[PDB]
Amino acid sequence: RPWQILSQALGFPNYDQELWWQNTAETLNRVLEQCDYSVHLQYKYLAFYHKYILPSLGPFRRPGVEPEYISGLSHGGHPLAISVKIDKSKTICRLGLQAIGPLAGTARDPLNSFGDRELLKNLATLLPHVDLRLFDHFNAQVGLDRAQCAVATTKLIKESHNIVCTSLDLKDGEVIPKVYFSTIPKGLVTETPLFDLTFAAIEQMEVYHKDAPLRTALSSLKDFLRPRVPTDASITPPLTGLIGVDCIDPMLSRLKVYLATFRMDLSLIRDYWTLGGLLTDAGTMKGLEMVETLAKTLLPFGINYAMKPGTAELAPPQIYFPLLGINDGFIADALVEFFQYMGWEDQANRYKDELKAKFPNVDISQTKNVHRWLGVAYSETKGPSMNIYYDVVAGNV
Amino acid sequence: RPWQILSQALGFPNYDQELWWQNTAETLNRVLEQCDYSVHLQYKYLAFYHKYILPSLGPFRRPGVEPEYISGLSHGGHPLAISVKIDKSKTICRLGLQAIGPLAGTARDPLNSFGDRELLKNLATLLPHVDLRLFDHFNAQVGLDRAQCAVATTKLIKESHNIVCTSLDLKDGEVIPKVYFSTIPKGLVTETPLFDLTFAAIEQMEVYHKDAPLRTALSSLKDFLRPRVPTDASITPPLTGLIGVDCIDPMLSRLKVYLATFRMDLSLIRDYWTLGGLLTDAGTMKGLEMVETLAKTLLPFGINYAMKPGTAELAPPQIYFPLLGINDGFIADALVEFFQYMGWEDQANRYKDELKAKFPNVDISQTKNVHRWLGVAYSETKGPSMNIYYDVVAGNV
Amino acid sequence: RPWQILSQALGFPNYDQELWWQNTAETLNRVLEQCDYSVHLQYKYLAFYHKYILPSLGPFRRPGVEPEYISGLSHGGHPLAISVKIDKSKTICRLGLQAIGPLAGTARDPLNSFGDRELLKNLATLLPHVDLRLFDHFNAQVGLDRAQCAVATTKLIKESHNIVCTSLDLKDGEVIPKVYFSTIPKGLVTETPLFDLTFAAIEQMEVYHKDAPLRTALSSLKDFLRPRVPTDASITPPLTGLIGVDCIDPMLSRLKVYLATFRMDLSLIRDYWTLGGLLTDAGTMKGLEMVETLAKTLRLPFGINYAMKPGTAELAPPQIYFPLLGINDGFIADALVEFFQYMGWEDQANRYKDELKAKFPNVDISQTKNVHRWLGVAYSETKGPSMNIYYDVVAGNV
Amino acid sequence: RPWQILSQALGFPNYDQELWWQNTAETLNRVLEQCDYSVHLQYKYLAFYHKYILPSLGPFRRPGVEPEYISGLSHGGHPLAISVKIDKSKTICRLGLQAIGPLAGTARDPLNSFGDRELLKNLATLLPHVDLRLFDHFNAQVGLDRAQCAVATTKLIKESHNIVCTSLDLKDGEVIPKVYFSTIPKGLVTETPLFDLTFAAIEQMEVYHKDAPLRTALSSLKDFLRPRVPTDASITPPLTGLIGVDCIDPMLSRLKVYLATFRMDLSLIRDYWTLGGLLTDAGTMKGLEMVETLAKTLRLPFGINYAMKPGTAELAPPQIYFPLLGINDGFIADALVEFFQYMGWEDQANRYKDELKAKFPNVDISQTKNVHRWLGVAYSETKGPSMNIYYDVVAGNV
Ligand SMILES: COC(=O)[C@]1(Cc2ccc(O)cc2)OC(=O)C(O)=C1c1ccc(O)cc1
Ligand SMILES: COC(=O)[C@]1(Cc2ccc(O)cc2)OC(=O)C(O)=C1c1ccc(O)cc1
Ligand SMILES: CC(C)=CCC/C(C)=C/CSP(=O)(O)OP(=O)(O)O
Ligand SMILES: CC(C)=CCC/C(C)=C/CSP(=O)(O)OP(=O)(O)O
Ligand SMILES: CC(C)=CCC/C(C)=C/CSP(=O)(O)OP(=O)(O)O
Ligand SMILES: CC(C)=CCC/C(C)=C/CSP(=O)(O)OP(=O)(O)O
Repeated sequence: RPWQILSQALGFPNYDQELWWQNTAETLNRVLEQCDYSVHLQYKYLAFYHKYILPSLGPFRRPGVEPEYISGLSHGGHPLAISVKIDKSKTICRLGLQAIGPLAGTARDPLNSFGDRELLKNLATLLPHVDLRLFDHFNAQVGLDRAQCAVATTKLIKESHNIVCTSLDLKDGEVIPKVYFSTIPKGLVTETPLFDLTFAAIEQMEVYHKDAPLRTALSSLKDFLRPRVPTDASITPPLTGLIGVDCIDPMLSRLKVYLATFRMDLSLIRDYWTLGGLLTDAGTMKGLEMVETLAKTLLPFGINYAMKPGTAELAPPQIYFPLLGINDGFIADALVEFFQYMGWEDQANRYKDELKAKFPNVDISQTKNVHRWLGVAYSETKGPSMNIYYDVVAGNV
Repeated sequence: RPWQILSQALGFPNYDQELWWQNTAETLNRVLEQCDYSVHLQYKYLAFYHKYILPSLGPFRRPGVEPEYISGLSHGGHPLAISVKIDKSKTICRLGLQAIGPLAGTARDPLNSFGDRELLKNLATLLPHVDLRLFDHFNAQVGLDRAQCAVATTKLIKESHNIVCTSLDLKDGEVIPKVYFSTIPKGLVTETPLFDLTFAAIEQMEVYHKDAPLRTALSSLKDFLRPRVPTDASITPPLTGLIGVDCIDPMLSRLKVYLATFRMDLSLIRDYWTLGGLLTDAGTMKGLEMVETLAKTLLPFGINYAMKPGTAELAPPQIYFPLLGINDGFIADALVEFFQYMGWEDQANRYKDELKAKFPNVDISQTKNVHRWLGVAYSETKGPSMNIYYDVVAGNV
Repeated sequence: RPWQILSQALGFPNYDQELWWQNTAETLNRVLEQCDYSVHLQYKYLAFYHKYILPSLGPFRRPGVEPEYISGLSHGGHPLAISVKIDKSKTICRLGLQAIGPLAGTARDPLNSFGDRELLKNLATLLPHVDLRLFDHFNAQVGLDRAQCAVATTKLIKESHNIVCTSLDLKDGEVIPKVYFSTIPKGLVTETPLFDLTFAAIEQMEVYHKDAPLRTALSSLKDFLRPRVPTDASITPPLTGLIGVDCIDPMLSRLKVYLATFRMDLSLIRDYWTLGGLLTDAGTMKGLEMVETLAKTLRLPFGINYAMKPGTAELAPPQIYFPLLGINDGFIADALVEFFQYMGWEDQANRYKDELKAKFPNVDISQTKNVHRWLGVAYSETKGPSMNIYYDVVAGNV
Repeated sequence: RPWQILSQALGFPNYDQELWWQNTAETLNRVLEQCDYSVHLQYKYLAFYHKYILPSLGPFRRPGVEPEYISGLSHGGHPLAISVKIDKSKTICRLGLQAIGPLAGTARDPLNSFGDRELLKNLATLLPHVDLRLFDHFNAQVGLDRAQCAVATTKLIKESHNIVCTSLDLKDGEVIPKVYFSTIPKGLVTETPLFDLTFAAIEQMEVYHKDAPLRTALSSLKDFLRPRVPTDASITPPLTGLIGVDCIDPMLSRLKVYLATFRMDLSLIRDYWTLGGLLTDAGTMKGLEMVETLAKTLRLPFGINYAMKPGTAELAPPQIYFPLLGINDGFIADALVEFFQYMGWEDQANRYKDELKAKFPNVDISQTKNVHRWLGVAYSETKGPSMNIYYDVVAGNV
């Protein structure tokens, strides 16, 4: 009901917003039920979704209507994904989007440079613990003027006309925002190595100057990345495509460096997970078993090197496997095997039924688009985790 | 929580809307709890309140800030009241307002002629059973152009610069809108008897031409009213001040004619309740006992003659007693006596505690503003009812 | 330049408004120059267009993007027309549109029942002389609820999913709004003779009760129309399709009853122009010559508009509207020139064609058959003769 | 007339915008006429003002209505100023404001942290040459979170509850945005020398890393400033209060470091103008004469603005700003005239006073002490000499 009561109570300012609801709210409400969120938080997150996210989602692509802006975040072209973060004992719901501006994909705003900032400006008046300083920093570092954006669109596919995209964790009672920034556009227009802009942009952060542990960690990473990535201006995998940050106090925020690569295998998994033998402790290795097992039980691959200040030691990345094009029925079973392997019996026994329940307009045995990415993680304190990124819209036709 | 979760989830577009919430949402949420509305309807009605009513409420009058528009609906000047309709076994929650336009009280819109229509235009896209035909009819009949509105403001007190105000019943799962239209402005500017415009406006309704029962009832009423009210253009009590309609299919809607009067006593109660001996059956009389008892157990008085099509027989009115200036503690006790008298023991045992619970920022023993009006009613099928109109804001300082 | 300064100063809230301006504003500006509107009035009217009309125009239909709402006001489906009203000595510019609501053509608003009322509500705060009472009246008499609107859409072509459209006279420093209301939807849904509801709705106007001259004129018109139009619920020509009003003081507003009809010839022109021999004065007959001459000098219905002002019991000849959808605009240009000479309007004759080319320079008139859309003709006792020409701006800009 | 046509065409979304226009637009229009801006540019700039600036101005403070947010940019508390920049031969018009957000001065937005960024975001869709990278940079370096903003408000007068304000050059057909960022809030909250953060924030600019000339110029400036300003967290004169930038390509933008100071005299003028004997060329010294003469010809701080462009290692004399709040505007008019004669600007001298009266006709200049608010003076090698005069429009309209 909560999605229905809110539709009933709030209606819709235009038809596209209505279409968004009708293809994402039921699933979202479902996901929240399945994660054992309370009714009050179901309303909280859905009300929020309605007010702030619907308008940010732009037009709804569909037969007959072709937006000027087209997103990479999904197969149909829609700037939305819902993911979950699965733990031993709990599941968290997360939203991913690009906030579409009303002139995006036109001369006036080729790369959708404004809307994500506008969304967050609103979340800053809404939420008390939201912080725009890291955003503003990287936006300054990797943003482009109109003429530059225009150039960038002549050398990029329609799907990748973008500098920034946004995430929202529905964590505890809260909305935690995260933004990821693309270096590729600037790299292309300035003809600058991606490595160079990535670390130039990072080295100029306020946090960086005042936190020697971080500064150290970065060096470890630079030294490991330098040989593995291009030292010229090519877009040759593996590359430093994305920079990610949490929209909170800079000192407390994780700084994420992401690699994009098409070639993945056992040696490379190892190379990435351990940073070229740099990591060899028990945990690093227990986590390495995880990931190899997952790969055996089975768009670029993605390696995410996350870094928190007041900490000089790097840690294993999170590794992200593309699933686009692979049957969702098989994946459902795969993930169940792997959940059993991890000793997550509850998660194994419910995954597939619940998956069906998230996306009832579809038969997963015949779809290859709904599971889009999956990432895996190992932590010392928190231990293991899996993030699964779904294409809500694909799962709602 | 529901008022808090929605504040948390939705925030506020400007400060005035925030102030409205902080002085009306808690009370509203409370009232709904007390009427045994379900959580899903608590959210429904509160979400709706947030989206559509907050913006319509205009500025929030307060020390330091004096809106150009000032409402008659409340003591502080705020265009809002919450009322309840108390039955034998149940209670319904109702909202009353004027929808403030962004230029209201200025040259461009002296009488706030537009905002109520704009609100309802939105409720028409929201709700499927909302109907604007009766509105448009009476708005056409009693509305005024800019120059006329300007004139009307030079001959009316600041509190009465208005043609229309709106009501919303939170009934079952629904929002049922009602509008009341003021004849006084047109009467003043056109120097036309109020009686004449009131019935001229009524006689030109589509329903009227096609429904001989109604046409008959109206005649009974006209004949009864004609001697009791002014036949010239004065504003002399009793007068035909307000015309009211339900915003549904014209055939199904109750047409309400309201009298305003300052002189009330036992004979006049009788005169009004029975329409000058016209009504003498058992029910009319059982209802007459009710009302005399209520008056004994204790702004103009108000008499509301309601009329439905496909029905030629008039019925007793609903009579409305002003409470402004009378201690709310006394009234609380009064209403309890009268609830006991009616054999509504449950309602008697809870009124005062619940009243305190609606308005905890206040001590009712010392306030004379919170209970504002009270109306009483008798029906054949539905039987007896009491509507109590509160000044939420007054009850929230 | 004025259209370009305003584009420079205001930009656009979204792309559709940009497209609308890009296919629309140059022409509008040009038309104003050609009509000898001052620079300050050019800005006035273009600024107004930007703020108030662009947002009302909805999406801009175009390859790849198919709005949910499709308008009958133009060939491409765009809810916009620019017309002009030509006199002996002066020309004035007018705009015609439907104001598109954001849910128009969907379950929530099938017949676009709200947007025009919103636009006018905004003109009511803008302009001091705008009056919504007649609009509200006919919107009450002829408007439909959601469920009704839905029924109506299952019996009407996409192009006619509409109750009302709006017009705006750009007349001597001001914007005069007019609205036209369609009787068809309510006819279909209620299964009621169009005649009966047209006149029921008119017979309940406040004006009508307090103005016996009008009450009379109306009777004349009915007496003439009754035999000529269906007495049943059919939608058969000639029919009372549109009721029109000026959005000003009711006592000062013209009430307009429109007929649609496909069959037109010389006996019929005469019949409509004179109201069945009822009119025989010199002016009537000079007007008849005017009109007949126009028909001789030359798919959508013909339109007859019977206008009536209050405090007047005597009917007057209608204005007759000729459809030009499908006929070469190169010919029409030449046709209109002959007729301008014939009327003794040498200046208008010597300019028409060149100035037409100049309104619509992305197009060859010689090749197009959709730019000139209508043309109406009028005789008045005082003002004299008048030609209104309705263009399809968008059609003239692709 | 242009201000009146636009009011006629656009009306107003709410009353505050109306009031803003009614106390504001006549003057602006007049200033443009006096500066010989063409009619089309008058419309351009006034149309732009209507659409983009009015809504940004927030409520209009006035008897009975007390906004939650109170601005330091004017005497009445209104966040608006019109300035003018006077040359030998031409004058240009500029606007200064804070863009007021709808929760500004409340828990949710104590320091008005968002509205200027929103305004610029809208200018970025409007104008092609607007660039937000420097803005974003300093907003990152010098901006504060909600809790921080709250702390800052408990140590600052209502009038200074602000991080940023905005300016707009109406220069040869375009709108050039500039923003100024206040270092004080972050100083107070972090308890950090203003000097240290001013230069930390500057030392992290992208430009700075890739431009050794700038890196150098900056060093010169620091070397001069270091001894002259506090080395502790105090807010004591002279202080590095404002960092300014032009919202264009970083490589092309002037970085401006402002000093505030209450003590000014002839040794100090010299000291600031030359940077402690560091500058001794002919131009420097002719500028010094210019300035000294101005001080001789004559409560808010004095302002020194050190501007620096990239690809330039050599500093240049600042522009010095004299507060005029409290001093009769009748005198100032006469004062400015002397000085115009002294500069050899006869035309500017012969017009100033009359044209001033003409900007502000609801007022007697003779009687007012708040309309002229600041005046800054400048010497350039190429452009030459320059006077910027900052007016309080609202103060000149009540
Ligand atoms: C005779 O033509 C018309 O009245 C209309 C509407 C109109 C009216 C006035 C005006 O200045 C511009 C357009 O002009 C059109 O292009 C067009 O399609 C009109 C119209 C209106 C209603 C209708 O049933 C058919 C056409
Ligand atoms: C020297 O004066 C100024 O820069 C300001 C801001 C300003 C800047 C440019 C412009 O065209 C108009 C106003 O003009 C004012 O009226 C005013 O109050 C300004 C200002 C800015 C910041 C500050 O700390 C004090 C004043
Ligand atoms: C570069 C490629 C191909 C994929 C990266 C995918 C991506 C942006 C993952 C973010 S996971 P994230 O939302 O950040 O989850 P947590 O940090 O909380 O573990
Ligand atoms: C004219 C005076 C003084 C008071 C009238 C008060 C008023 C507008 C009452 C409406 S009661 P109402 O909301 O209409 O309740 P029901 O018809 O459902 O019984
Ligand atoms: C029903 C058909 C086919 C045509 C009617 C066309 C119509 C609504 C024309 C507008 S009449 P109008 O613009 O109002 O012209 P004027 O009376 O101002 O001279
Ligand atoms: C800190 C104090 C007291 C004054 C500084 C005043 C200030 C911000 C003036 C604007 S400088 P600006 O408008 O940018 O003038 P130009 O450099 O364009 O000649």
